Amino acid sequence: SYDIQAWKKQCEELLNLIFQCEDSEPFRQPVDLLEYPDYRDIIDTPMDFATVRETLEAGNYESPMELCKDVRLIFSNSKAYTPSKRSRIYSMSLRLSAFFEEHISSVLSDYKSALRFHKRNTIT
Ligand SMILES: C[C@@H](CNC(=O)N1CCN(C(=O)c2cc3sccc3s2)CC1)C(C)(C)C
Repeated sequence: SYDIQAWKKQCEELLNLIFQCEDSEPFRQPVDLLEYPDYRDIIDTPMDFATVRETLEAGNYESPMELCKDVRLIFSNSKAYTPSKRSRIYSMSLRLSAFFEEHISSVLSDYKSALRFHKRNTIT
């Protein structure tokens, strides 16, 4: 497909699959600072899947690369907050990250291919 816009609905569908995964439960809403009062000393830029979905639906992502950067921030925030790399919530982050990366690969490839096809005669 050379459809430059197709990534948006593909990302909506992938978010729907992530929200059905039990492994997304800790990441579906902004972290609670009452639950974790130090969290904001450790994490500079909170991120969660509801914020990603709302940014997509507002039309505030220009490309799937920008969505992918925010989803990867969810996972890096979990790796930087974990006291152990054996811990439950970090362990759920690693499985969810593997599932996300498996599915986002084709979305990025198709988008970047579509942009290249659009510019195939950009100089001419
Ligand atoms: C579910 C809530 C938000 N989410 C939430 O509490 N966390 C998920 C993010 N987070 C981590 O990534 C952690 C990494 C590790 S590994 C061992 C402990 C931890 S905690 C901190 C805790 C709600 C409902 C929105 C209030």
